[PDB]
Amino acid sequence: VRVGNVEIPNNKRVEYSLQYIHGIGRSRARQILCDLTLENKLTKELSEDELLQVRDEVTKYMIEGDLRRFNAIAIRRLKEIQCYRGVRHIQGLPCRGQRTKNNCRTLKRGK
Amino acid sequence: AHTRREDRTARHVRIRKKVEGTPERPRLCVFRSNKHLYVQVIDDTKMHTLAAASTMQKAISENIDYSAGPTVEVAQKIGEMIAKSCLEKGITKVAFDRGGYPYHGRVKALADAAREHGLVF
Amino acid sequence: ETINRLKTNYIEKMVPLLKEEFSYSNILEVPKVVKIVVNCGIGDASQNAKGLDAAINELALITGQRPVKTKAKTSIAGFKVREGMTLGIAVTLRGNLMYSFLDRLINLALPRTRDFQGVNPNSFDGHGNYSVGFREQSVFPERGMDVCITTTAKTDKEAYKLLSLMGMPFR
Amino acid sequence: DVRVKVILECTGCVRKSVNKGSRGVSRYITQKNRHNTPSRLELRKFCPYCYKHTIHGEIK
Amino acid sequence: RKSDIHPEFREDAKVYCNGELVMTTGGTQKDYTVEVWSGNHPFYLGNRSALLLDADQVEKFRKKYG
RNA sequence: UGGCCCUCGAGUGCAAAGGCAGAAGGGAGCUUGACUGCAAGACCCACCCGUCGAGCAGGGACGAAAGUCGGCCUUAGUGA
RNA sequence: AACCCGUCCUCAGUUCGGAUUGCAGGCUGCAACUCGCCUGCAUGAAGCCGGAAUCGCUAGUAAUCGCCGGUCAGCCAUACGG
Ligand SMILES: [Mg+2]
Ligand SMILES: [Mg+2]
Ligand SMILES: [Mg+2]
Ligand SMILES: [Mg+2]
Ligand SMILES: [Mg+2]
Ligand SMILES: [Mg+2]
Ligand SMILES: [Mg+2]
Ligand SMILES: [Zn+2]
Repeated sequence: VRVGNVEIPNNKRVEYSLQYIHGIGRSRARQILCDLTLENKLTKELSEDELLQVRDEVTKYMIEGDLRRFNAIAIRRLKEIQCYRGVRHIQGLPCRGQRTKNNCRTLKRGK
Repeated sequence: AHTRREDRTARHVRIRKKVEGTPERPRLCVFRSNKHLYVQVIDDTKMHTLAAASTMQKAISENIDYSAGPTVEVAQKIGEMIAKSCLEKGITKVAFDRGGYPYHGRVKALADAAREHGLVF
Repeated sequence: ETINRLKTNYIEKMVPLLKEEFSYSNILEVPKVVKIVVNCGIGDASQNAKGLDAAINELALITGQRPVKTKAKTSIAGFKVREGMTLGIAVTLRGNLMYSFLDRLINLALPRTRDFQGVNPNSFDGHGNYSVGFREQSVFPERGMDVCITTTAKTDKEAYKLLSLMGMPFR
Repeated sequence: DVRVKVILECTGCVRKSVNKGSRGVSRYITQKNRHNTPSRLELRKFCPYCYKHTIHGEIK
Repeated sequence: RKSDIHPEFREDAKVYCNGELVMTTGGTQKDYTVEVWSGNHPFYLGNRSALLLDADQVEKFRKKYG
């Protein structure tokens, strides 16, 4: 556990190493550095106070835990209520107007 | 599960089915409590105790003084007085019953001190 | 900051507190932790020695005490094993290690588990004893394990009251 | 013929002894498996001629 | 305890949190580093209910329009 | 792997019967008595075979010692 | 746009790859659930140049880069024609 209950590698840069966190994408990784206005150095070489200053600011977003829970309840909302989009999840099939005649190998494989 | 007192009694019976007190070689058994020692010399054929030596005897309670429990030095005194109490009765041979406890420790000092003079075992 | 927290916090604060909860007629009727048995079963331990000799050292650093190569009680072909071969990895924690281990449990390893929302309070067996299951051991700051806590409690209520005071976050 | 009867000879007895006590050599015979015991079989057993226990080893 | 067959376990091994000595425990390693110690984790400070319902969608309907 | 309850329902290399629970079952440490020279007295019984064995000397193992050991819990594993 | 200059990424399912899904929004339109196109975030599948087989191309061609248009309120166009 480097930060956020995940062991991040220590060789990569800072921008392209927070992205392994489940709640941090490519834009959020930049917004954090831009808010802290610090230079994108290595992961291991970073100071303690600066690295400490990251550990306090990252916790403001839906990083992990509630993020995966906020999604799973949302998909659970559609299943119990039996929307059209909810039944397709139960069927293991898409719900955004895709054609199902010759494609959708992702969900069919993920049965 | 089994407690210390229960396992102690089992270790004493497995010993007793081999050692047996007789007029020619009585049975010397020991009982150590959390605060006292105790010894008996028995002829099992007669079911009678010939001699004994306890921690509560006046001839030795005035001499020794322990706070928590009887030490190795105490056992050396019990083996000494019981020996002098045996030779006056006219018996030398004896079978050693270790009371279910291991031979190592204070039980060894009691046997050696008693074996140091007078007795044959 | 003190040396031993649980050992001192228990005798001074908890025993007057837990006695008032159930109103025991004697102080010796209070329950207390006897031991903590940490099991780790591997069926494929008979194949490799590196995975065996290494994992035995992994738990040792977590506990400060060597594990034990636990052997099979009987042979059976359903899982392709033989009698006398090692199947499980176990160890006994008593005295100060069980408290020092518990400090490393509630505060170091148990919080670092992914998606943590408290341990099941229904894991009691019905005689005061308690158990825990893990998938990983890297949560300890140094594969799974079955931690079996023993207690002298008759019912589970005083145990649940006992364990809850020493952290043990229950849902 | 996995199991076999093995012959044990005394290590210490000499041939054609000119002593007055007794002349000869001690020799026992026992069972011994080959695969379960590929090595030799030496044991300290009694020797009537040597008046003591001696290491009787396999003659072959 | 047998002599040569245990690690170098000790007592009062300190535990820093970015130089903050929250407390000390016994362990084999020299020191520790933690960020989920007691209070940083929400489940301890929280009610420990472990159950949320996503109360209502009417709030999404009414608050957004206003 | 932890605990609770019933207690001999397991196991004792193999067939069965009989026996064995702080055990004859299950482990650990040291060991070769799986000896030499005998043997009072018994069981069995057409004959020839077969079985148990106190105790004595010798030189030894284990045990602190008392004491135990002349192959295996017993009965088939053999040929004048 | 490919391209030139400069910083970083150094052979990794990766700063390759962008499927699938949730949330929050916009435009067209009487109407966007089945069944439109887009934005902002977060998720980050398979896939390491590909069997037996098989297609195109003989010069500004093949290969590769992007631009426009028609139908059209809007657009499932990665198409069609340039
Ligand atoms: Mg990410
Ligand atoms: Mg039976
Ligand atoms: Mg036995
Ligand atoms: Mg793959
Ligand atoms: Mg590659
Ligand atoms: Mg292809
Ligand atoms: Mg042509
Ligand atoms: Zn000889």
